[PDB]
Amino acid sequence: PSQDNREIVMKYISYKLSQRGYEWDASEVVHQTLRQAGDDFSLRYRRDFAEMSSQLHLTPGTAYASFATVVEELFRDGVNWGRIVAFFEFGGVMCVESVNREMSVLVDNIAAWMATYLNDHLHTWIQDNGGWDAFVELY
Amino acid sequence: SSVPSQKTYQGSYGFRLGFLHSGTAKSVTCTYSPALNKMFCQLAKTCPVQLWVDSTPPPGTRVRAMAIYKQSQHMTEVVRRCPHHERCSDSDGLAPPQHLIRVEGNLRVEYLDDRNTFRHSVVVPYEPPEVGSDCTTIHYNYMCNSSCMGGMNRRPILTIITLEDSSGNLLGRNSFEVRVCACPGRDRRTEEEN
Ligand SMILES: [Zn+2]
Repeated sequence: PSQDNREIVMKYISYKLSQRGYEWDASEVVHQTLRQAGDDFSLRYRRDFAEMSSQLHLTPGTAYASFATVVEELFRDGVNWGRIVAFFEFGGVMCVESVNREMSVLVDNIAAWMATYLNDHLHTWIQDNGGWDAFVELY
Repeated sequence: SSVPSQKTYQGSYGFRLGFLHSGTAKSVTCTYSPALNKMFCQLAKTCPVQLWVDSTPPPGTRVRAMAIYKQSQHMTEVVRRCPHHERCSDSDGLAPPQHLIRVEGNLRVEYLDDRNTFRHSVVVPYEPPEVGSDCTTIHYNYMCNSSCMGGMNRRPILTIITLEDSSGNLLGRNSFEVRVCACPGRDRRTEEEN
């Protein structure tokens, strides 16, 4: 079950990075709606994602707790599908930003961080709100 | 049993509302009439509301938006969306489907269903104007036309914008009328006539 959610991270990041030139990796319709919802969010909230980035100084030495602090602010008032989509999109923005700075190794780290935060804090909410197929029913 | 207050309160920070100088030309998505204090818009289109301030409020300030019915006959009824648009799947993931007012382009938005008043509201953090500008601009969305029968059903409403501190104490209040319709231009020049 936790391994099933690690896949959603990697598939989301791999397709986001494949939309640019970079190639990377370390039913399908659930990932289809997530990816398009996420493409919507980078237009609507480009300035928020830019702020979240600047407060997370993304360096080779950046620890996980720094990333979990920024993401925990995103869910401060509660967890919903919109904020969950922003979470996937923000992670993808960080992976795209890292390979654009000649720091491709940092992608593998961001993916791990997203998988951990997903299982540790978001997954219990996801199961109690109709699972992932409740998300395809609304979006 | 009580009604929110419409009374203007510029407060200690000189709080005042502003709007764009859009005309009443046809196919205009949202326009404001100073003489009527009434904004005209069509469903789901961005209506810019700018916040003008004489003294920048401290960090942690909030901007809340809430709708009330204008006629004293209906002021005690909660302004909610029609049944057709509640079940309508137009949700952005952030706004609950029953709310009439939304805010677009702000990840930090939050929606309140008051556990005592049952009145809807939407609130964002207050932030000072962008460097070089002079006012904070907020983009609201109205998710149901006033003509919608079964919801508003031809009843004019007001939007109340309030500044509050971290704990929700009033720092400023302003209000303006709103009509959500198909032709905001022709309908504006009409209401301006009578
Ligand atoms: Zn309606």
